[PDB]
Amino acid sequence: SRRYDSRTTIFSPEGRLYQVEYAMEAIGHAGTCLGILANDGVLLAAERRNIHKLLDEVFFSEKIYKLNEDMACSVAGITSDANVLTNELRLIAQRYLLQYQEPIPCEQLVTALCDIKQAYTQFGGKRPFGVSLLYIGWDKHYGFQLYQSDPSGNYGGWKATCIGNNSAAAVSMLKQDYKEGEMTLKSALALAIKVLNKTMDLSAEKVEIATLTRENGKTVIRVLKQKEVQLIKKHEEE
Amino acid sequence: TTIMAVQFDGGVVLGADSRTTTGSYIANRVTDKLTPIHDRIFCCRSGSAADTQAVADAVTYQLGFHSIELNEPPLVHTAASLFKEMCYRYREDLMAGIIIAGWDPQEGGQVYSVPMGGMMVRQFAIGGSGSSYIYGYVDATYREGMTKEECLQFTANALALAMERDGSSGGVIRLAAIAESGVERQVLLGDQIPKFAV
Amino acid sequence: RGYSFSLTTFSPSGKLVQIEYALAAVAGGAPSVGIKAANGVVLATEKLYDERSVHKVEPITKHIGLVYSGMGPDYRVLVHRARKLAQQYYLVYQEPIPTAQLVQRVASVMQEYTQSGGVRPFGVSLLICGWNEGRPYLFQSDPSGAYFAWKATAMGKNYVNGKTFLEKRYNEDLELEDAIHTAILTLKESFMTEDNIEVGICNEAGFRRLTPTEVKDYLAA
Amino acid sequence: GSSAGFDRHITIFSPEGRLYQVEYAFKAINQGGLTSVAVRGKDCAVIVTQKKVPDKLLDSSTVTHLFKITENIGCVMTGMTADSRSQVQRARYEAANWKYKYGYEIPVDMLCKRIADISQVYTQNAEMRPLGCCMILIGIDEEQGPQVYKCDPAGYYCGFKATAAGVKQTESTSFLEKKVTVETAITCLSTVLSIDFKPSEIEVGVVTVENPKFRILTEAEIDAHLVALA
Amino acid sequence: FRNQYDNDVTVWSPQGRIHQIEYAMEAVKQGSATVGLKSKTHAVLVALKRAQSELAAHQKKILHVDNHIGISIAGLTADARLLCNFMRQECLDSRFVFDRPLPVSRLVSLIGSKTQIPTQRYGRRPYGVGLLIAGYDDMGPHIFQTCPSANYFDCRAMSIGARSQSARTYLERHMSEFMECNLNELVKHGLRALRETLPAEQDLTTKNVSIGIVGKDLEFTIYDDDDVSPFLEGLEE
Amino acid sequence: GYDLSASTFSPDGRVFQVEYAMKAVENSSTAIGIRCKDGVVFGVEKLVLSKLYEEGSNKRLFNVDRHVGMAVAGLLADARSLADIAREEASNFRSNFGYNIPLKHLADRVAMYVHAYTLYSAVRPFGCSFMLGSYSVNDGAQLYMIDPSGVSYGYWGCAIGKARQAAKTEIEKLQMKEMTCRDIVKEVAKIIYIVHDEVKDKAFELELSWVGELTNGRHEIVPKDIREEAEKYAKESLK
Amino acid sequence: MEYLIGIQGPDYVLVASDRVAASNIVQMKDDHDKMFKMSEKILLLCVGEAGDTVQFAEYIQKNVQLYKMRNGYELSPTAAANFTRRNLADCLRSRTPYHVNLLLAGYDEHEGPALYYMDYLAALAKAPFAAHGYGAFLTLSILDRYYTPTISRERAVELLRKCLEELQKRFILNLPTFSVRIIDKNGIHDLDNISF
Amino acid sequence: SYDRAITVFSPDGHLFQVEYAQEAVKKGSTAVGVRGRDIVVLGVEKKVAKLQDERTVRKICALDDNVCMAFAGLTADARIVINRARVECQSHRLTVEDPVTVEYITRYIASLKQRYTQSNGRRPFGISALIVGFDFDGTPRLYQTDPSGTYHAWKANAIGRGAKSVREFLEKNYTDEAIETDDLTIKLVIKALLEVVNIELAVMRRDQSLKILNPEEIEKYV
Amino acid sequence: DRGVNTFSPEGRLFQVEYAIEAIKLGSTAIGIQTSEGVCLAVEKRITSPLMEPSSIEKIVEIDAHIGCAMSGLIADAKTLIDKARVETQNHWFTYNETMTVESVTQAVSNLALQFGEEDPGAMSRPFGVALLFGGVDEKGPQLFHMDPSGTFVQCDARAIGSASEGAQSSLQEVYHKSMTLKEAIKSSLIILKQVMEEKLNATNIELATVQPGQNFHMFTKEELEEVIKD
Ligand SMILES: *[C@@H]1CC(=O)N(CC)C1=O
Ligand SMILES: *[C@@H]1CC(=O)N(CC)C1=O
Ligand SMILES: [Cl-]
Ligand SMILES: [Cl-]
Ligand SMILES: [Cl-]
Ligand SMILES: [Cl-]
Ligand SMILES: [Cl-]
Ligand SMILES: [Cl-]
Ligand SMILES: [Cl-]
Ligand SMILES: [Cl-]
Ligand SMILES: [Cl-]
Ligand SMILES: [Cl-]
Ligand SMILES: [Cl-]
Ligand SMILES: [Cl-]
Ligand SMILES: [Cl-]
Ligand SMILES: [Cl-]
Ligand SMILES: [K+]
Ligand SMILES: [K+]
Ligand SMILES: [Mg+2]
Ligand SMILES: [Mg+2]
Repeated sequence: SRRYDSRTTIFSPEGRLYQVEYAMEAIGHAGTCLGILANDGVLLAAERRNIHKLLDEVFFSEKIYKLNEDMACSVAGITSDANVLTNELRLIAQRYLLQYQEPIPCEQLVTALCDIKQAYTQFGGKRPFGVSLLYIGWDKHYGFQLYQSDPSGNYGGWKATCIGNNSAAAVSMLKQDYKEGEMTLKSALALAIKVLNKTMDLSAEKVEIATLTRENGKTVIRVLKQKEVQLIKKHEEE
Repeated sequence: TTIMAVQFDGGVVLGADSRTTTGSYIANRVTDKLTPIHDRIFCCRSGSAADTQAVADAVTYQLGFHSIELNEPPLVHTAASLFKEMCYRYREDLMAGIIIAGWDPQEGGQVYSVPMGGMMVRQFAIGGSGSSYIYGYVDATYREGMTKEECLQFTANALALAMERDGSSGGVIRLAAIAESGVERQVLLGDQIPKFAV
Repeated sequence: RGYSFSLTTFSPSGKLVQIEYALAAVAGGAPSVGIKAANGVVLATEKLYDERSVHKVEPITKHIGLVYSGMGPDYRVLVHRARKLAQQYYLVYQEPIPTAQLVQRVASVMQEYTQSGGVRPFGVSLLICGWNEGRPYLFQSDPSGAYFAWKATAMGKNYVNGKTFLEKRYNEDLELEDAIHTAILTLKESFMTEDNIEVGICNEAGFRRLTPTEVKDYLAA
Repeated sequence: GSSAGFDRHITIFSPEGRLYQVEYAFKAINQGGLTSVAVRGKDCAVIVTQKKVPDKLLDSSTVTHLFKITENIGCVMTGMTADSRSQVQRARYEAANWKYKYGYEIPVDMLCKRIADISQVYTQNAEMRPLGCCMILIGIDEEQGPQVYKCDPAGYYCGFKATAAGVKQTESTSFLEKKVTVETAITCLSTVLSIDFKPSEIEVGVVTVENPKFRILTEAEIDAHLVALA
Repeated sequence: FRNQYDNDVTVWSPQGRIHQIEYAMEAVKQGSATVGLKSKTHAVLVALKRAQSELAAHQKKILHVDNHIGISIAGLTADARLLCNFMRQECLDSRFVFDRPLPVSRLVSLIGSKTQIPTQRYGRRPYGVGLLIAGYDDMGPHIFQTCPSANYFDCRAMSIGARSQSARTYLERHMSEFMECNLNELVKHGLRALRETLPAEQDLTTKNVSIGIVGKDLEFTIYDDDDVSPFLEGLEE
Repeated sequence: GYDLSASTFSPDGRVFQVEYAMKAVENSSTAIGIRCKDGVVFGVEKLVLSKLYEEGSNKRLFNVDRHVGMAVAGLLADARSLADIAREEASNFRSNFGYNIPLKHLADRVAMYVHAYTLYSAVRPFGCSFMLGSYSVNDGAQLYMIDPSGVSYGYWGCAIGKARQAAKTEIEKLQMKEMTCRDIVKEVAKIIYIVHDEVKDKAFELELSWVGELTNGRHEIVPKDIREEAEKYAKESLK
Repeated sequence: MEYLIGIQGPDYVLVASDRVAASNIVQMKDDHDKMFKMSEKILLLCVGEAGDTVQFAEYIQKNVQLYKMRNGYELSPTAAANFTRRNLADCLRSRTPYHVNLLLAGYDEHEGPALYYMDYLAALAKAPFAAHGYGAFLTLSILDRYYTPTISRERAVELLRKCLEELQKRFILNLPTFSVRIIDKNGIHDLDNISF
Repeated sequence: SYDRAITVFSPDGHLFQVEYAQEAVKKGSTAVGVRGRDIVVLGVEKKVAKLQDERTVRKICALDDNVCMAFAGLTADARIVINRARVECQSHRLTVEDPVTVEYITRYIASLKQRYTQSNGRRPFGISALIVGFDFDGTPRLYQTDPSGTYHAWKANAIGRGAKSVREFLEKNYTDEAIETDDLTIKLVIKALLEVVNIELAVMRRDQSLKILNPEEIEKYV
Repeated sequence: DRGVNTFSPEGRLFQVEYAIEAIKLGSTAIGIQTSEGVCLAVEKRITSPLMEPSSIEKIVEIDAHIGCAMSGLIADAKTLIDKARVETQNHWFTYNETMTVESVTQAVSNLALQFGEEDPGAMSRPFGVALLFGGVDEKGPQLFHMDPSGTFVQCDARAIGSASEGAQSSLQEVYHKSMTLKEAIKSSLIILKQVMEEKLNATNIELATVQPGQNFHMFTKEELEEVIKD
């Protein structure tokens, strides 16, 4: 029925996609999430929106998802939509490995998912996914990498970026502090705490940090324990 | 298998042997080959046990639903028609020779043959591998205007004769009488089965 | 035939109003309580009627149970799907589905109805309890398809008051016998016989509804 | 009682989480202007409904709200007539299909659950309307004894000691509550309507533990009850 | 009080009408006039053909369907060809299967059944075309009229199109003598009726008149241009 | 604005699209059916909109099976499609079950088809009501009527169209149960002439059909000679 | 029958194939080429059923080229070999099986030279040397006898020449000329045809 | 599936969804193409952060060995069109055994875009493209496609934000003297961009494949 | 909002009306039919000197004996032109003969009105283009016009596009049945000259003929210059 159809996949008179823009509004109200590239690894730092005292915490992470052996990601927006998309990312990665018997290069994984998101903006008359994702990974082509995708299916590579709440304020701090080509993981960690310190309105229970490194020709993805997240104490001295 | 049904004034008599064979091994010696399809409608099954059980179950479903919709006891001819439609449509996939017999208030006692190929004819009827051996007997013995008791005897005798000659027939004789008053079932076993000297 | 367009869309401020309105149906529902103890989980809910004819506390498998707040008929759909998802898992893996895996699959179904054509979201939130890996689990699944693991929670009418009540009267070391007691008291805050409440427990021996006799005994305390 | 967008036209949620189209379907039940009552005892379950034949040119034998679903399950329908008949056909289908697949008669609770689950779909999918009718089922269960079940356009269902549907539903519920089987059902309906019936003015259906087959009482059978109650 | 009831063919108005069907019927009124009439032996179609300018050909109005059936059209040209193709196919199918011509009344029934379907389905529209159907079969000559409403009529004579009301007036006045007319007299009756639709200044010419004839011993034949001269020659002003 | 779709209830629980379709029936001229001792008779007031039409054009009486007649009021294109539905249903029944469809079952089946068009925005309700009539020795005479909502009842006498209430008043005066079809055709002709609004609508053809013991259970048009006798009787009765 | 041969050295792969296209009792072409360039450093050599060979090989070719255009870099030999196998194995039980036998030869910057053997059933094996055709029956033992992993390109060519001479001597089919190519870090190089 | 007619005619013969697609193009970064004597040059505006990886976000892309394109508008839509064209270039090499002509692939891209203006359930592509390369006889080519599916060949052209101003600059500046050498051909593109503008530039020469210029080499021209 | 297949109260399809309006946004095309052949002339309408005039193709060959001039939304016409080309080749394949100009026009017009949201992804709207088909068959030289409605008709002389009303007036004055082809070429160039916005030269117009003698011929730049000189 033409009466009830909200027409989610049309252009506005200015050549805008309203559903995409309203989806990006949703993301701006989601937990802060940032990623930083260094010379010896990549990291993701996320604000936990959980926060409640009576929560159980059954998983190893809440906002950081492993995608394959060499890749993880984090999300900002509708949680349920993120679950659909991250499942799909795992499927694409496995489909590539089946076919080529090598891991999917990071950009190829991002492009494949963005094609799905783009499709939702052009046909099918459905609402788009209200998710921005940060992807971290290593491949044999470009080494350590960081990507960001948004609801329209646009993506870009970054040395450092932020999505979610107060991301504009975060991107400002990154431009000032990020030493291009001179960042280690230890200094990147420091900068992450420093950025989350300003944008978040800090506790170890309120943040989640994952690092991606190479050890003996093999990728290691680990979520830092509460004790390691010592990093908050190291900043307050500065 | 030998199956048989006879019309009388006011109902029908059905009969079958009870032998089910795989090759020349008797897998079931007390098979029940008279299957009720409704209150006063039965079928006698011969051929593939898989096929006749599946077709019977399907018709029971169809006739049961039909009967509720119409709010009346079903016609025997309708039961026969439902068998014929399935047996004809899937003649290349079925190995089924059916006799449909029963009573309805409209037409009384009726016997229908639905042989392999799925033609339908009102008739008494005989079927199964064992029926070859009793064509001469039934042709010589049948009389118009037989009572119910005479039909039971006629059926018991014919089946007994077929059971003696046909390796694929044997066991007990299952008999059913169907009339307005209902269904009466009995089994003939051992000495109860009519005997003929060698 | 059916509508191919979404009935849930983003508003200018980035909200999905149908999901929020679905949560209003949940919050208007009868109160439900879930408490994870050290050696079990307990689910409790408020209810001419034959009270034994329909149940709100429902088994999914031998080790998983469920209760809800919101729209009863929507719940029955998800109960059927959950049971089906649990069997499909068992057929493949020949192992009872972990509670977390069941929640994820059910939440995925709930997500579908926020995006698929010509449908509204479910007007229910679920409390799922389970026992696997010698460990109890309590999850909540909301109309959007978001799920959370809880030590204890409440949903439905007066859930806000129920939650702060639990925050005061719940410790981690509490065992199952005591957890049932405090769950009943939580419902008593916004209410009682063994005919107008339903209680389910979950431990090593699996998931079962408490019998009306068993409930009558706990009310004597 | 706030509204937004098309929440009164299709089954989407209103701001307070209501389904207006579902609520309007309950109003549709009353457009019939009839009331039905069902009660169960230890020995039997009974359905009684009004039979209004205003025309005279009607063949009154074809004017009924009592339906055989199976040999052992009867029902009374309240609400929109054509919607009602459609739900009866579906019930008959579900019951026949159950027997075929599972090799035993569908329990009354299961048939009611199935019809309710079907109705739920109409409350969630925007393109069709809910049925403006109400189904009450009676039957004997082997273990539980006589059963009375009711489902509604919202997809709710329940078993009852006694229940009612239609215009005087609330008044009937009041009467039946104060009392807690054939005599009870007729008396309840007579009180809430203030009629005092002729045998041609009501329909009665029964299932008993001794006679599980659903039975519709004749005019003479109903009279013997009305004469006894007098 | 009509705006929301007139966009969809699936929407009944409070007065028990369907506006889209009525609007579709306006489309045939916008078409140029055509006349059909019959005797006991012949069925004849006569049609006025429009031309946008002097340098353009006059648009075809009469179409062959089978040896025993022809049609005249009024309304959407594209709907007319879509319906003509369906009709041709039905006739082919009949001859293929039964080796005999499709009875005219059976074809018209098929048309009504076909054109009714879109009047009841959302997002569909009625056929914006009216037909006069001339045929001859075992039951003799026939003139049928089909409507966007999917209704159809068995006619002694009929006229549809613009200003056809005055053609209908002529036909009623003279229809008592149609049955007994020879072919020449029957065509002239059709031409006279069609001439009533014209403004007082305008006249029937060989450029604007199209004639179709089917009868007892004559296959459906269309006459245009030089071929219509014999029929016009014996006409009184 | 609750009256645009059959998939929409109004706040008072009405489906206006069905009601609007019923209005289309109410604007149609009258058809009546009367069940008598040994059959069913149908009559239709068929309005003559033009003298150009053939005598017999726009029939409102149909054979849907050899033993089943159908009388219609409303949008005629919709009625014709329902006649096809009914024919197909009778045809399919014979193929599957191997006998003539009982009238009650045919009515139920077609009514459920009619009903299916009252649920959805995708389609609109039929703008027609119709009567089904049949006779056999086993079943006797039966007359059913179906309306746009999909309601189906059996009748001793029935009327549809604009003068339905006025027609029923006349029909109620008959003891139809005791009368033969021969007497009923005259009464049907009479009632049509009574309810005919001579001032508002001019010119009508009377259309008559019957099924009974006298036709050996076959639905047929009333013979011309009997029809003319009925017309003369109706005309002289009206004074 | 068609002949394929590959010899992997320390930093190169040498490949050769016959140049005959046969039909019944006649050679129809004596300058046939059975090698397909997949990328700058990959050759696919394909023999088997008529139609199937060129259809399959050109399908893989266009897909390997599409990968490069989409991603800005080329498939590694190992990735290309597995891609090829996936496609052939996927079609094995379909309505469209391909009756082809393949060698894939390639040089990777990080992995060095590689030679892959694949039969029509789509079993894939990495080998230091391999051959397809009836000719393989007469030449594989010569390779086994003389091959060492450190064989120079000069010696590989002479070892190839030994195999080809054996075909001239002992093989019942007339195979007079052979395509010869080498792949290394600098890409694919056309060597002189070996002729008799 | 979804069958709503999205692109429809409005009362003056306008296709509003196509016109709105053309507005999406104007929100895109400026892209300039100049066809020289024996060279074709593409240049694009880059609006970019310091923290961004330059390689990932490029508006100049190779379709085949002999064909590349630049785009303005929705970047997601562009990726879809580019990959569709890349598949088509391979299908052509497969079936005709020749590389695509610049005109063939343009025609393909244009007809794809046109289809999305007349298909149910879809909105038009919100990009314009400049497509460059050489034919078999070594003739340089520059084509433009837009959302409607119209395509034309140009000596020089601009698309995206402030395309009208750049076009009017090129009209006055595109002479024989300006395209006499390869250095002056590149210069004209940079001048055209500096008229509305941090710039990315790519060159394609006769049978020599696409070469992207370094930031140090672009800084020399500025 | 309304559907694509909605009638106006006047009995017109809105979308078809609007598509005919879009022809008026198109450049002028002229066709003249003589006994010596048919000629087609079209205004290119160059919008920039940077645009290559030869990349504007508004006269195309359908087959050796049929040409086609277009006006309106040019991108829409390409799929119609392809249908015409394929159909002529299909006819040759099957019947081993050339397809008549009328038959080609008829086949193309079959596409029109085949739009609607009832799959999946079929035509959503009519084509916003008008076509002149000019060719030679056994009936001699013939010119046909087809518009977005799918109506086609034979024309002695026809103009389409923005300035067609004025051009048609000029055509009706100058055209005669015994007129030669060389006259027709000059006539249409004179008419194009006066109705064009830009000054007519050899680069901003297209001209093509089909004659009984020879195949479809597109006039070269040099051939256009010769015709203009006068
Ligand atoms: C159905 C009927 C009943 O008593 N319950 C619990 C309140 C239901 O949900
Ligand atoms: C149907 C009946 C009628 O009067 N018209 C207009 C001439 C139709 O098309
Ligand atoms: Cl992996
Ligand atoms: Cl069954
Ligand atoms: Cl047999
Ligand atoms: Cl048999
Ligand atoms: Cl047998
Ligand atoms: Cl035995
Ligand atoms: Cl839709
Ligand atoms: Cl279930
Ligand atoms: Cl339980
Ligand atoms: Cl009409
Ligand atoms: Cl008219
Ligand atoms: Cl190539
Ligand atoms: Cl632009
Ligand atoms: Cl025009
Ligand atoms: K034996
Ligand atoms: K609904
Ligand atoms: Mg079998
Ligand atoms: Mg093969």
